[PDB]
Amino acid sequence: TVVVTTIMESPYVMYKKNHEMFEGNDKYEGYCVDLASEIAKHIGIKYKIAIVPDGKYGARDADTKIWNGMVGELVYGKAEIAIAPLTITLVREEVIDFSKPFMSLGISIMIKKGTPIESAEDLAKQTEIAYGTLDSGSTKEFFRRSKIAVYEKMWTYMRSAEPSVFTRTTAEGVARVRKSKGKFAFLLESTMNEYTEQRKPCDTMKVGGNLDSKGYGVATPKGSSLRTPVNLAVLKLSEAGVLDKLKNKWWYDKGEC
Amino acid sequence: TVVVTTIMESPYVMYKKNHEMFEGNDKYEGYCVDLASEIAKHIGIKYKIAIVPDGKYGARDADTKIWNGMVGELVYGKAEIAIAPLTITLVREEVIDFSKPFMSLGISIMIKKGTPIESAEDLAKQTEIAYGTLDSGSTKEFFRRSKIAVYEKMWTYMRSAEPSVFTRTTAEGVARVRKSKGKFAFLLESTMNEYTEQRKPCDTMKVGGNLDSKGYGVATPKGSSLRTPVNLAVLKLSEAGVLDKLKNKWWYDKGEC
Ligand SMILES: N[C@@H](CCC(=O)O)C(=O)O
Ligand SMILES: N[C@@H](CCC(=O)O)C(=O)O
Repeated sequence: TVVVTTIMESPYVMYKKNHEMFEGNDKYEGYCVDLASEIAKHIGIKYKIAIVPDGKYGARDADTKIWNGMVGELVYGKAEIAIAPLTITLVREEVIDFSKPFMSLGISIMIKKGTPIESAEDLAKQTEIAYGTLDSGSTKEFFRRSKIAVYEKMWTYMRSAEPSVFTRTTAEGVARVRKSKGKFAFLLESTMNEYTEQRKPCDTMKVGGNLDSKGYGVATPKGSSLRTPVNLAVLKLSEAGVLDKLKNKWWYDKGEC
Repeated sequence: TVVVTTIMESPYVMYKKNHEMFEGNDKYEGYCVDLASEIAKHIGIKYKIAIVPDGKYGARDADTKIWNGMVGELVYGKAEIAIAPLTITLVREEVIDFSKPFMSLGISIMIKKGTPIESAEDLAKQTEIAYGTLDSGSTKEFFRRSKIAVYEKMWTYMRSAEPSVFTRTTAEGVARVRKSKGKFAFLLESTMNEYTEQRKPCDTMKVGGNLDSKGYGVATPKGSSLRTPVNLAVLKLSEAGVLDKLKNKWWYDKGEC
C-alpha cells in the first residue's frame, strides 16, 4: 500500500461532512482525492492518504538543510507519492521528481471587493494596504528570489512587516482579507484565488494578470519505480479531458456566487 | 557540437532579413533561437541549428510505424535536442523525453474577422464554413482521439472533407483563412493564433476559449545526458522571468495591429 502525502487545502483535499464517521481515505473529498483515485486506478496501486503532519508544502531550512512539508515526506521516505497542489520548482526538482503539470497557474492578487488595487505595481507604490503570502511555499520563495523591481519592492516590505504578513495556511490569508475592510490583500495562486471567488460570502476577487506561469505536478522520491507510470497517467488524464472535468467539478459546478 | 532540430514557424524560428549573407545559426531569429542560446549558455554546449528536413512536428505512421518530423529526428538519432513549439503528449513521451513546459497553451480557433463563429460548437453545428488543422501534429491527434461529442463531430467532418481541410504548414492554414472570405476557419494552438492576430493585415482573430490546456517542452532522445541539465535550465529560465521576457519580445513588442 502506497503512502500518499497531501495537504488540507480547498478544494483539493477537504473533510467530508461528518468525516469523523468515515475511516481512512473515505474521510476526504476533493480534486486531489479524485486525482489520487484516477492515478491509482491507471497505475494499479493500493494507497493510503496521509495528511502532511506539519501542514506545509515544502521548504528547505538554510541552516539544518532539512526539508519540511510534503517535500520532506518524500525526501525522507515517509511517503511514496505527493498528490497535492504542489508547485513544480527548480529547487524541488533537484531533490524530488515531478510529473508533467496536471494544472497550470500563476501567482495572483486577492482583494476584498472594492479595494483600490488592480496590479502588483499598485500594491508596491503604496503603504495604506498591507499584503502578504503563505509561509513555506513557492509564492514566498518567488518574492524572496525575484530580481524584478516591483517584486523586490514587495519582498522588502513583506519580509520586515510587523505583525507578520506570512500566514500558516491559505485559509488564514483569506480570512485576513475578508476581515480587514480592504486594508489587506493576499498573494496566492490563481487556482486558489478563483476557487475562493466562487465561495460565499462572495466578498473576494482576483485582480490583474498572473505574476508568473507554472504548474502543479504529482511528485515522487528520486529513484521511485512510480515516476514513469505516474507521468504517463497524468498525460492520459489530461488528453482524455478528465483533468478539465475535475476542475469544473470542484471549482465551478459547486460555485456559490 | 549538439545538433538542435527545430521547425520554420513564426515567431519561434524565422529567417533574418538578408539571411543569405549570414552563416549557420546566425541565419535565424525568433523565440526558439533565443531559447536555444539561453539553454546552451546554462548547460555549456556548442550547438548547430538544423531545420527539420520534412518540415513536420512529428507523428507515427500507422502502417510503417516510423516517426516523422522533429520527433523522428530524435528517435533515429539525427538530432540531440529539439527546441521548438513541440507539444508534450503521451505518445511522444513514450519515445522521447520532454523538459517541463517552457510555454503553456491550448487549441484555439482562428477566423477571418467578421466570421459568424465564436466557438467549436458554432463550427460543428453548421456546414457553410469549412474548417481544418495542421497535418502531423498534436491538434490533429486531439480531434482524432477525442470522445467529447462536439469534437467527435468535428473530426468526423474534417477526416472526410473534400477538398482536404488539412494543411502541411501553419502558414498554409493561415493563408487559407485570409483568402476564403469567411468560409474557412483554422484550428491551431493559442500561441500561433495570438501571434498572427498581431500581424498585418490584421484580418484574423482568435475566438472562444481554448479547447485544452497543455505545454511545449524541450525534447531529447531517451538516454540523453542532456535530459536533466535541459530540464533544470528551463525551470531556471522560467523562474528568472526570461521566458516571459522572450514571449513579450516576440509576440507583443513586435505587434503590428
Ligand atoms: N502551491 C504552493 C503553495 C501555495 C503558495 O505558495 O502560494 C507550493 O507548492 O509551495
Ligand atoms: N505544436 C504542435 C503543432 C501545431 C498543431 O498541431 O497545432 C505539435 O507539436 O505537434
